[PDB]
Amino acid sequence: SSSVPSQKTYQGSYGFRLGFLHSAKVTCTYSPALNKMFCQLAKTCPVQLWVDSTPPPGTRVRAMAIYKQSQHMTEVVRRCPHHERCLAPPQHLIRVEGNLRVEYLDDRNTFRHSVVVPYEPPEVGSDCTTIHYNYMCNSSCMGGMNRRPILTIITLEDSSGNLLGRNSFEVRVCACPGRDRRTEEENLRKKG
Amino acid sequence: SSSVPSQKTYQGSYGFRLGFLHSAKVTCTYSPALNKMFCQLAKTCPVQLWVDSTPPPGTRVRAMAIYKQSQHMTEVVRRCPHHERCLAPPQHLIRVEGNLRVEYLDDRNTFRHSVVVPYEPPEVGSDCTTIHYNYMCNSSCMGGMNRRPILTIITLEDSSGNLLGRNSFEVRVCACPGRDRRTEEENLRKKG
DNA sequence: CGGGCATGCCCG
DNA sequence: CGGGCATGCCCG
Ligand SMILES: *C[C@@H]1C(=O)C2CCN1CC2
Ligand SMILES: *C[C@@H]1C(=O)C2CCN1CC2
Ligand SMILES: *C[C@@H]1C(=O)C2CCN1CC2
Ligand SMILES: *C[C@@H]1C(=O)C2CCN1CC2
Ligand SMILES: *C[C@H]1C(=O)C2CCN1CC2
Ligand SMILES: *C[C@H]1C(=O)C2CCN1CC2
Ligand SMILES: [Zn+2]
Ligand SMILES: [Zn+2]
Repeated sequence: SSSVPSQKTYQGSYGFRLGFLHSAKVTCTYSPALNKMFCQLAKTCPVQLWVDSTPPPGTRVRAMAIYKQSQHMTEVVRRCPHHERCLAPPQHLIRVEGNLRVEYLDDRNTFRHSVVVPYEPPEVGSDCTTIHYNYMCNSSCMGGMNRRPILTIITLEDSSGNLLGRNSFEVRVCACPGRDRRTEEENLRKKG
Repeated sequence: SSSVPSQKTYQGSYGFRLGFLHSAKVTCTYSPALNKMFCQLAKTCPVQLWVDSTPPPGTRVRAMAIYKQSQHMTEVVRRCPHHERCLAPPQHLIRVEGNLRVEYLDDRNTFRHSVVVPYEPPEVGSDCTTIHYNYMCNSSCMGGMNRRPILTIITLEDSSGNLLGRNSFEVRVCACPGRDRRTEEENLRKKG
């Protein structure tokens, strides 16, 4: 009955976790302390998928944004009117690049947007699979996120629709990821 | 042949001038030193029309915005996509309130927007006529003015289309007119 | 209300 | 590139 998707971590029977590359006032940088990606608009944000056990054939990887703060959690996250007017429907915040099987979904009941690609196991000798996401507005965009923090929820789903795993990370899309990560980490240490 | 309207002051044979009320970190405030109105979005910006000689019956008062800086002067000033989506067409920046004969014009050749009302002479004992303009975006709106200063051009035109007078003033539509007027006047004194 | 943060962007 | 302005908005 809820129109708010779960954000609860569920690493599940396949041992699903996300990973991030190591990254200066930079196009993206991930804070482990904050579980938060800082990235620039319309630029690559790589996300690694790690599993302990191989998901079945036909597994899918879905990404969806939700507002982090309770007061905004019921509002659908969408592209702002300016960037909408500038495969992906123009209203979608999150895109996937570099994939020939990307599907964009608008839920008929919840109106939430999501982007899905097939799960592919790592190549031999590799421990993870990387997806290249793109966020098409800044967190600050007027008429869109409007300075409200979001979480990205990554779910691993079988072809039948069973939830196999779920993880999430906060995102700030901003002009100066390195500056803003340093500011937020310092604020955590000083006032958190 | 130009699609850029003239901004040259022409006080003309009727002695046409504009005047502004005297106005604190306020909903509007006018700087004589800068010839610049500082006002808030979607709030009244009164403009006084002064003449030495009475214009003929059927005279009209037109207002049009143009970008002040040479680099932007050929671009039409429009409402940003966010405020457009929130009588006046939604794309028009400048509205007139309190008038039952307001006309909104989109020029078929230049694409410029303007808003026109009939000229009315002052009531007996008064020396000026006041029009209540409204600016429907901040100067800073992304996808609209985008922090570029504008001028408002006020023309007095007869019913036949003859230009009787023209005046202009700079406008900054902003959250804190009193703060910003003080900052700009101090910068003029210190660095201008 | 005024002080001061915010954050995309400017300038060196 | 990094320092620091910008400017709608937050908090007291
Ligand atoms: C987004 C950034 C980059 O461009 C590389 C890969 C992931 N992060 C860290 C370095
Ligand atoms: C999971 C692995 C790694 O740790 C490196 C970068 C991404 N994949 C391929 C090699
Ligand atoms: C816009 C402001 C106001 O609200 C009054 C009239 C004109 N200015 C100065 C005071
Ligand atoms: C021009 C006149 C004035 O100076 C005051 C305010 C506006 N009109 C009416 C009275
Ligand atoms: C964050 C800051 C930088 O370091 C350059 C890119 C974006 N912004 C302006 C210059
Ligand atoms: C300009 C500043 C003020 O003084 C109040 C109105 C708008 N802004 C926030 C509070
Ligand atoms: Zn946007
Ligand atoms: Zn606007």
